[PDB]
Amino acid sequence: VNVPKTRKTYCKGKECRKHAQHKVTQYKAGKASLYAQGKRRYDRKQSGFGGQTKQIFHKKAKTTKKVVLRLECMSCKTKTQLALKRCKHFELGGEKKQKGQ
Amino acid sequence: MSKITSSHVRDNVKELLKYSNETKKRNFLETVELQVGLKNYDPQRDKRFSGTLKLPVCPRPNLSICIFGDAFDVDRAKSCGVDAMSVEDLKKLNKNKKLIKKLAKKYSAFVASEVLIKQVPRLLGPQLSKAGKFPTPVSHNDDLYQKVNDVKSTIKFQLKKVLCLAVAVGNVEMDEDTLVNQILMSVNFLVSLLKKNWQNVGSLVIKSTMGPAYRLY
RNA sequence: GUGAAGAGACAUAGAGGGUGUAGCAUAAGUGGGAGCUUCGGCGCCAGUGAAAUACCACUACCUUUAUAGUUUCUUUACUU
RNA sequence: UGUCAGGUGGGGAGUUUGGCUGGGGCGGCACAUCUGUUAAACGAUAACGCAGAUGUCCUAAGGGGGACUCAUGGAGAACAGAAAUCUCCAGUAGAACAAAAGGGUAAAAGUCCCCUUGAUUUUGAUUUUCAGUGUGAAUACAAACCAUGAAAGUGUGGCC
RNA sequence: GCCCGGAUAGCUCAGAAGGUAGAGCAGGGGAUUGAAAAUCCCCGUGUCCUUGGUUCGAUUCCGAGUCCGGGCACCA
Ligand SMILES: [Zn+2]
Repeated sequence: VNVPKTRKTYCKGKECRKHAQHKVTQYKAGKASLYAQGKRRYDRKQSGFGGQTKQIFHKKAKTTKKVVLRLECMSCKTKTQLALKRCKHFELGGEKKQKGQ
Repeated sequence: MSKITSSHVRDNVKELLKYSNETKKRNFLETVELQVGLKNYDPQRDKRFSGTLKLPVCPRPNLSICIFGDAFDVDRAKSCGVDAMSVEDLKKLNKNKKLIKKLAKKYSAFVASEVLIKQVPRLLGPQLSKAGKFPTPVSHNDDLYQKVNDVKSTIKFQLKKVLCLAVAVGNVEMDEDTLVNQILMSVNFLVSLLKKNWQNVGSLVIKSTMGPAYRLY
C-alpha cells in the first residue's frame, strides 16, 4: 500500500488541541538495553547448570507483521501512533497515482 | 584559558593590523577570518547539513553589490552606492557565458525584491553553484541603506566535502573586543551542528588578509 | 626471578608527492585576496574552465626518517 | 599445577517424539473462519455429506458534491475486413461494482470530472457466536475537532 | 535479527581506475586451397540487477532501496 507522506489530523497537544499538519515516519523497535528488570531476572536464573530455563518460540505460522505510522507534529512537535492493517509491501512516499490512461 | 586566551587575543590583532612588513597592507579594507580543529572530522555517509546561521556583529567581505530590484528599489539603489538592474537586462547577461562568471566571482552580495524572487536561480544556478551567492529576502518597502548591513551580517556555513570552515569575524573597522566575543558566537554555531566541539576552549589563529606565521594554537 | 637485539605510532616534524581536457603552464582542496617587492618578477586586470594562480595561511592523500615514547611483540643467553 | 573463558564431545546423562479417524497406519482437514444447499415455509440442527472460498489487495477501489448512461442488436460513414473510430434508433439492466458465492443498486452504490484525510480524539452503551465470559466484526448516540456542498445533509474506512 | 561477497551482448565470461562499453561461445560473410578442414580480415548484439540520488562527466566511484546465492546469533 502507498500513503501520502504528510496528512492533517487531530493531536492532543494541550495548546493547541485541534487539527494540524504532520510528518509521517515508520516506527522501528528499540534495542533491548541489557538493564531491564526481566533481562536481569533472566540472566540471574540462567547461570549454573540446567540450560534454557524458559520457552523458545519456533512455530511461527503467519508471514507478515502490522505496519505502524509515527506521526510528528509541525508546531510543538509532539508525537502519536496510528496502526495499519497487515500488508506485505509498503511505500511510505509516494508514487502517485495515476488513473485516466 | 580565560575564555579562549583573552590575554593574547587582542595583542594578536594589535600586532597584525597596524604593520606593513608583517601584514603587507592592501588598499581595500582588510577582513579577518578564523580556523578551528575539532576531533569531530568525519566525511559521513549522510552528507553535510549546511545551515546559514546569522551573527549580530557583522562578518562582511563586501566589495560590490549587484541588485535585481524594480520600481521602488531602482529609486532607492541609485541614490546609494549600489547600482540597479532590470528584468530584461538579466537576459542580456545570460546570452553569453563570460559575463555570468564576472557576476559570480566578484559581485558577492545581492538584493532581490519580493516580485523578483521568482525568476533568478534558473540561469545562474548551474554556472554559479559552488560559490553559492544567491539573493537575500527583501520587500519593496525596505530602506536599502539599512539593508546593506543585513547581507553584510549574514554568512554561509556550508561544510561539504572538506574538513574545514572559515567564518569571518569583523575587520579593521570594527572594535577590538567585538571580534572575539564573535569568537564565542562563531564556535557556538559549530557546536549547534556537531555533538562534541572539542572542547569549548579550542584552537584559533588570526588571519587578516596577510596573517603571517603567528600560528595560534 | 635476572640479562642482551628486530618490528606496528601518537605525540611532533616540512622536504616534497600530484601531467585527462581547454588553459603561456604538472589546477589535491579550502578560504581571505588588489599589491607584496628597492628594482627584478608575478598577480589583480584580461583570459580558458566544473574549478584561478601571486602573496599569506589551514585541512587532507602519498613517500621519507633521524627521534628512544606504545607493544602485536621475536631472538637468544643466566641458575636458585 | 590452580581459577575463568571459547571450540570439540550419542563416549555418557535426562526428556519428548499432537488430535480427529466406519480398527489403526498412509492420505485428507471436516482443528480458527465465510457463501449457497442438506435443514422438514420463525429461530436452532448432524456425517471424512454436496458445489466453493480466506491468512490478502487499496491515499484511492476511503469521504463529499456535480455531470452522464451500460449489456447487446439494427441502419449508415474513405483505407476499415466478423472485430479500430464516428452518428442515430430500440434498450428494466440481459452490464459494471479489487476477489468465492448469494443479496443489493439506474438524474446510482455503475462511468467520467472538481475539492480533500471521519482510515481523527475522549470514553461508555448495544446486536451476533454466547456460560448471555473472552476474541473477532457490526450497529446507534454524547462531548470535541475537521472535510465537502448554494444548502438540507452525509462521513468514526472499503455497498452487505 | 547481525556483519560480508557477487550481478555485463541470445548464451558464457572478462572488465578497470579514473573518461571505454569488451575477448570468447557462437552467428554472418570475405581471404586461402583442385577442393574439405585449420588460420589472417570485417561486421551486427547492450536500461552494465532497480530506483531516485552522487557527478564537469560514472556501469565503475560514492550512498540509498529491492531482487538472486553463502555465515555467527536466538527468554514474548
Ligand atoms: Zn500541536
